[PDB]
Amino acid sequence: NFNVYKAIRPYLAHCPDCGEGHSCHSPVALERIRNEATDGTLKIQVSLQIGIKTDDSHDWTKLRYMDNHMPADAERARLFVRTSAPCTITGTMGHFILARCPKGETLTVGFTDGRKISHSCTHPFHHDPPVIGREKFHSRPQHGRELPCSTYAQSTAATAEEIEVHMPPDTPDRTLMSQQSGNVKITVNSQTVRYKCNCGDSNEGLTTTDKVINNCKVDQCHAAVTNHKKWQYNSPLVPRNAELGDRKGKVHIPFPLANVTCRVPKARNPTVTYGKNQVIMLLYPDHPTLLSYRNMGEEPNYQEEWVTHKK
Amino acid sequence: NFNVYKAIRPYLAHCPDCGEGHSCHSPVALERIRNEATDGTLKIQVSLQIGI
Amino acid sequence: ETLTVGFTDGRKISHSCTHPFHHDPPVIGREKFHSRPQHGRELPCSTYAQST
Amino acid sequence: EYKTVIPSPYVKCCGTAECKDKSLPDYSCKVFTGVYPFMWGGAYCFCDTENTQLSEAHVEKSESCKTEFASAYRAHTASASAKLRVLYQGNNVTVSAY
Amino acid sequence: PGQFGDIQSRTPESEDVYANTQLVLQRPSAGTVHVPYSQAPSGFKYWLKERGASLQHTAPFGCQIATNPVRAMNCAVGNMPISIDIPDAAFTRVVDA
Amino acid sequence: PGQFGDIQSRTPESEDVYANTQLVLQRPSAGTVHVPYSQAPSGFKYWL
Amino acid sequence: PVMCLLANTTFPCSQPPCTPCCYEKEPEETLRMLEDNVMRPGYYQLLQASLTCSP
Ligand SMILES: *[C@@H]1O[C@H](CO[C@@H]2O[C@@H](C)[C@@H](O)[C@@H](O)[C@@H]2O)[C@@H](O[C@@H]2O[C@H](CO)[C@@H](O[C@@H]3O[C@H](CO)[C@@H](O)[C@H](O)[C@@H]3O)[C@H](O)[C@H]2NC(C)=O)[C@H](O)[C@H]1NC(C)=O
Repeated sequence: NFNVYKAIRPYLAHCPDCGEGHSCHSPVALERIRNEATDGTLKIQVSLQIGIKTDDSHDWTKLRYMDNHMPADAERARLFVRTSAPCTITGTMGHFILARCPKGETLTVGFTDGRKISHSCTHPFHHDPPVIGREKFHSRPQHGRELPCSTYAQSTAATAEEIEVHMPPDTPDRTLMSQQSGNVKITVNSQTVRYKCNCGDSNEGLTTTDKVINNCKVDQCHAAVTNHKKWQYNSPLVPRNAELGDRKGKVHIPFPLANVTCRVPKARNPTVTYGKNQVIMLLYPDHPTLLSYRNMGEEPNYQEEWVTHKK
Repeated sequence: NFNVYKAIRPYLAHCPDCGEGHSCHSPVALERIRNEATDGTLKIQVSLQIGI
Repeated sequence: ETLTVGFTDGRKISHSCTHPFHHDPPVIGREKFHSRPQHGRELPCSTYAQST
Repeated sequence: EYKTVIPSPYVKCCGTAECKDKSLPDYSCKVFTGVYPFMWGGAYCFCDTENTQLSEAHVEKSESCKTEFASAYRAHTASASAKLRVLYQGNNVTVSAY
Repeated sequence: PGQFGDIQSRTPESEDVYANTQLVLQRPSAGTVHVPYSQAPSGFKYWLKERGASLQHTAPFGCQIATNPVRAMNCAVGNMPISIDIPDAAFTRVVDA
Repeated sequence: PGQFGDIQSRTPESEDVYANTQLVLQRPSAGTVHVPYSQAPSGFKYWL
Repeated sequence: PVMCLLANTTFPCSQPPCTPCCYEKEPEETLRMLEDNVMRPGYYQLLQASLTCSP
């Protein structure tokens, strides 16, 4: 088995709405919502890594997320996806979630963390699955016709589907530093720290142990944690270090799009009576059903209408 | 009184959609939905036996 | 079109109350949106402060 | 369906970024001055106003294009073929022929 | 942009892509690192919703339409000549009939 | 079928019932034991 | 056989100079040698070799 995720970290990213109408930096954020599937299945890319523990093992019951500068574990059972109503999750792996959502105008993804604190992220998203066939149905029937459609496969193998990953930016942390009698102490906590100040000779990009800059105030200093050990997804919500081409890793994407067949209902037989050069139909739709007709001569005079009620 | 259900068992039945977008044989399945009541109350007949 | 408020009792008894209520928030600006965007303008709005 | 690719933005702190032209199908780059971005732990970098952000993006075919696509064809003449039932001397013979 | 053909490629496997999406980069909101943009939504998605009826339903003469390969079937148009070559062995003389 | 009077009886308690619902039985989908049909919806409910 | 570059030297992408759970031993070097071969057709073969480990 190949564990690519050992070299890939979960990350924090900006989220326009963290559930209270206010923006924040979240352990869960939506990078991209893919709805190419015609069966309505959504493929959601998130900052969370699902199925992978802080320890590099594929435990499908756990997800890992960032908590400040470290990954942390949480139960997958507490993961949810919602639009206008709760969605069914059809599989998860790494940064990707497959779900079948109810029609709605927003998408919310969230989870309960290891301290029983709720986290969620909501983005605007128009979700209105395309019609397969000539009938608009809300659920799969026991009896009906079968038509071609596209879905996201549950396979965890990839087929030329890849994401770019790169070395993450230095992470700013104002709790990383404090002022001790006019001398700012930089706490390392085993993570290399880069800092500089308005004070002379304050540029210390190689701090691996707790260090104090003397005769300097906390308001004069800036510090960030340096991490070059793991790759991070090339997200538009996270800055890069180099002017161009910091580095380009490639990671395979689970859940490829595939050709499958969808079940669709067949509208009830119409009641038909006849007149002179006339056919009279009484229709009994359960759900909006397309009616269309054409002449079989030179001029088909094609006409169509949607029928939403007995007519 | 007496328990008529002691002579009757729960059963599995085909269900067109088990939530995953595909059918399965379920311990819970809908046989009939009755909506004659004008107050909007539904009576749902299922393969489950509740209270027993 | 309705509003329901409730809680679980100390005896694990559910209590709820439902009233009719037309809840249809006014449009702020010239666009009808269902969630706040990552990018956009900021307009005057009235809210309830969390201050007690 | 196309996907828009947006590489992580480059934030040059205490200096001005510049971008290069690229041959990518629909490419644009722009440098925004006066940026003061924040991370979860505080301001991204030391300088307040002397910062520039380089944003770039390009359009490319999505992975779905292997399955979900429309083909624009030029149509010419057509080859005709037919399946004919012939009752010959009392027997039913079906022949598939051009 | 916003119309069928906004993104074009000669073949499914080709890396040669033409695109006209009017992709414009916008200034990020203050205090954030996101990259906003204004782009015309895929004309493919719009087309899929606005496709209308296909030839299978609109064609004259009651033609049935199928793909893979593209076919027009059972069109009630004009007529079709048939030439039949029948061997002498297949004929019975009137004296025997 | 589909109209008021699709099902009729002389009295509420009568066992003499007329019905015209176009109850056509259809072939079951493969691998299943369900019994599909095409029947006009109650004309009483439509009437209501 | 597709060859990958490490340090002004080349090797078959499936057979690195650093094989024995390379990422675990030298994760910084491992990521650097991978990124430099991103344009190589053997990149994924190298990626498999680099992050594959069996303790
Ligand atoms: C030569 O073929 C014709 C046409 O039938 C063709 O060959 C058959 C073997 C089947 O494969 C058909 O699908 C195919 O089109 C024969 O004439 C047809 O015969 C059938 C009976 O065998 C007729 O069906 C009947 O129709 C009546 C009235 O609706 C019903 O009550 C019966 O129950 C049954 O369905 C069919 O209508 C008739 N078609 C025509 C145009 O006459 C023909 O008999 C055959 N000749 C020989 C020697 O085989």
